[PDB]
Amino acid sequence: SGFKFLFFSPDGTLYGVHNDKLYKGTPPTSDKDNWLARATLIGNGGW
Amino acid sequence: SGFKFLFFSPDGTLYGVHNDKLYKGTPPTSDKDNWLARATLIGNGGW
Amino acid sequence: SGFKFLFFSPDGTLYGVHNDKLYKGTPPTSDKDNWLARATLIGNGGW
Amino acid sequence: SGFKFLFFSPDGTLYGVHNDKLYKGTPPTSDKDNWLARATLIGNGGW
Amino acid sequence: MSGFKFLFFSPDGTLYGVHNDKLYKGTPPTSDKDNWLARATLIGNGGW
Ligand SMILES: CC(=O)N[C@@H]1[C@@H](O)[C@H](O)[C@@H](CO)O[C@@H]1O
Ligand SMILES: CC(=O)N[C@@H]1[C@@H](O)[C@H](O)[C@@H](CO)O[C@@H]1O
Ligand SMILES: CC(=O)N[C@@H]1[C@@H](O)[C@H](O)[C@@H](CO)O[C@@H]1O
Ligand SMILES: CC(=O)N[C@@H]1[C@@H](O)[C@H](O)[C@@H](CO)O[C@@H]1O
Repeated sequence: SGFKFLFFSPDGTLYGVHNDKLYKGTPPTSDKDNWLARATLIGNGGW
Repeated sequence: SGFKFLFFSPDGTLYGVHNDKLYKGTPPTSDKDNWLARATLIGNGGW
Repeated sequence: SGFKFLFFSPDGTLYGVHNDKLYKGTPPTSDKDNWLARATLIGNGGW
Repeated sequence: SGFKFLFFSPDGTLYGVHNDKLYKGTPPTSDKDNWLARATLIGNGGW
Repeated sequence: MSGFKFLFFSPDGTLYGVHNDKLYKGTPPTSDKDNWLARATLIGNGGW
């Protein structure tokens, strides 16, 4: 459904695997902060 | 039932995914601490 | 009978979810250290 | 397929377990960055 | 269940892992020849 992995890098950046893709970005600060919309895609498949 | 993810950011904040929602807050100090009630909701759905 | 989550806080404390309860304590240093018996309960239920 | 574990060390190295094998490397920086292709194999079996 | 159950770092850079209900720690492996479970410190036996 949602994320397969969700975890932090030691610099404070949030990482997530969603639909076999890897994303990173600063963690959301409120429910009005759409994280996936602004996260950087860093893995297109295989995760 | 319980949490899907439960993990720390490097600044010491506890993060958790519960019923597809993302929460954060200082970790509970004791079993008198209703963490889910006081945690900040930072994502509603999709986690 | 085992743990659902087992992870570190950035200050070096070990956290664990066991039997729906959340526990914390310094990590064990030898197999003679019964960690769960000495760990601090910081959440009863919902984890 | 996919990863079983995917997590950071405090020095910023990404680690991953894929098909019983353990890999490490600097995290991928764009969707053109094939992480598993350049990651260092540090465990063949047992993970 | 197969392989490890948990595999994760402490903030001082030590690798921890749960394997066959036992908890192990050690410096992370350095190559595909490094037999980690043979050299890792057993710090918990049962219940993990
Ligand atoms: C996985 C993800 O980025 N989810 C967010 C959700 O948390 C947030 O509340 C919503 C606001 O419209 O946007 C997205 O759905
Ligand atoms: C997930 C969560 O926040 N659980 C807590 C539990 O840890 C705590 O013991 C109780 C106190 O009344 O409140 C909540 O149930
Ligand atoms: C879990 C574990 O320690 N696995 C290692 C494996 O990574 C390594 O390639 C092999 C070398 O002989 O020894 C062990 O099987
Ligand atoms: C989860 C937990 O605390 N397990 C410990 C185990 O690690 C240790 O080897 C044993 C004997 O001291 O006591 C407990 O079973």
